[PDB]
Amino acid sequence: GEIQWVKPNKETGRLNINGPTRTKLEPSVFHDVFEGNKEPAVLHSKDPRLEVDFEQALFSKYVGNTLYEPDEYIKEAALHYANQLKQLDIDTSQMSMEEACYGTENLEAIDLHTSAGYPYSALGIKKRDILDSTTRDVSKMKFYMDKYGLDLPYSTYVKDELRSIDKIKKGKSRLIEASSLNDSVYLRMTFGHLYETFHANPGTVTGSAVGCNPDTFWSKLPILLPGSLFAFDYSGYDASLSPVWFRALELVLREIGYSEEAVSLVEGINHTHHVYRNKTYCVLGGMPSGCSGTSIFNSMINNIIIRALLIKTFKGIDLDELNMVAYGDDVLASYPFPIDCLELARTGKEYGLTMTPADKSPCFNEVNWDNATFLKRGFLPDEQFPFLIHPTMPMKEIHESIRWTKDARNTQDHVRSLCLLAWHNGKQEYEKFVSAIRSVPVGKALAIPNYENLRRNWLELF
RNA sequence: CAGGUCUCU
RNA sequence: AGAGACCU
Ligand SMILES: [Zn+2]
Repeated sequence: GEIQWVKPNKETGRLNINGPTRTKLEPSVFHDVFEGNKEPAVLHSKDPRLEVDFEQALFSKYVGNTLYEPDEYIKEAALHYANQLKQLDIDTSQMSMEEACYGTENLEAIDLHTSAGYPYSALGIKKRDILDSTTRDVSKMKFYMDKYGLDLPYSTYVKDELRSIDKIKKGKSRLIEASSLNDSVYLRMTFGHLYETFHANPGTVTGSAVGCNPDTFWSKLPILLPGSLFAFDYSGYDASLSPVWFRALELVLREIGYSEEAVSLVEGINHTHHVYRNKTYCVLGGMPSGCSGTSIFNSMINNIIIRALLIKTFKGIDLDELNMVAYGDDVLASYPFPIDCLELARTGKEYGLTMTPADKSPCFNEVNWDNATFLKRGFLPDEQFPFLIHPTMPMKEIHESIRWTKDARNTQDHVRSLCLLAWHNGKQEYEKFVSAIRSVPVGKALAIPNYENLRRNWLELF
């Protein structure tokens, strides 16, 4: 992606959009019990912790664009992925505004706890003022779809969250692009059934993990991904995407049967307009992280990317022997012979993609099941039942989370969730974690799950 | 102060 | 109907 221009709002006639400037995060009662290196992200240009210009660092992620149109590898790549999707039988027909607004068995309803975006969020109009769970009213939606139209600008905000000390020094917080309610509704009408099918089918047919439950899914992955593993990381994935990948996505949607009216909506996320504070800017390429379909479209494009890199990097690649699952930019894949990712990374460079060794490794090493990660979790065979696989969130990560809160009223639920993650690391690690919690007065007031109870419930899942 | 998935009372 | 965990 690449910023095409920046203009003052006066010049463009867009309302200003300001976000909160102080973090909601505060040190928790456990802050000094556990070690950790993360602090709330820089939210303000005048943050004492900064070491660079804030706004400069914020938009450095739009590194630029290489290809605008598909070459032959990408075309073949897209067609291979699109054919594989055909067996899913995605319903290319348009979903109903009520279903799109209020949800289905495989698609959650539009979030009403959350901003309506441009221009409502500056006219003091909340989504609860337009929709109603209990009515399933679509009557006010239709009205505002007509008053304000589609292709409304995204509203740029900085993300309030823990970040490592380095990224706080270097001002590399993340940006969130608030969609307009109008475009969410309409994208959900055009692609709702695709979303539904994807959510229902995590695995190697969709090539996607959206909708997986790591407790159970992790036992399936070494069967779905047989042979030699490969993996790697992306830097600035969403923003590094050139328009060719949106052209490639259009190819897939077409091949599985979407109308041209449906396929036309892709250009409206490849080319977007954003308001940050008092300015308007234009972005070409780059996924707008905050549009409907963000996780799924990023995942689909990733499926195209991997295929294209393989056949352009190596000779004799049979794409039918590829197995992969993606969650946005996160990927785990296998092939019947080892794949050198150093060479894939070099081809990736020509495509404007920056690919690094899996898991912040210094160099591209071998990936096996003992050191692979996915959604940050390792893979650890159960000592009693080795075919049952524990997802393992690292204790270091869990320590970072517990050292802060945004609202100490819900401390019980926070610590419980971490316990659900911790116990997979084993009895010894879990009792060490629990007893550190107990070492402090509110720690003795919490209801903490029993290890063998967690385990027994896990086994019952099968 | 966005789009989502997962889990819990 | 609440809450938390995790991906962008
Ligand atoms: Zn533009």
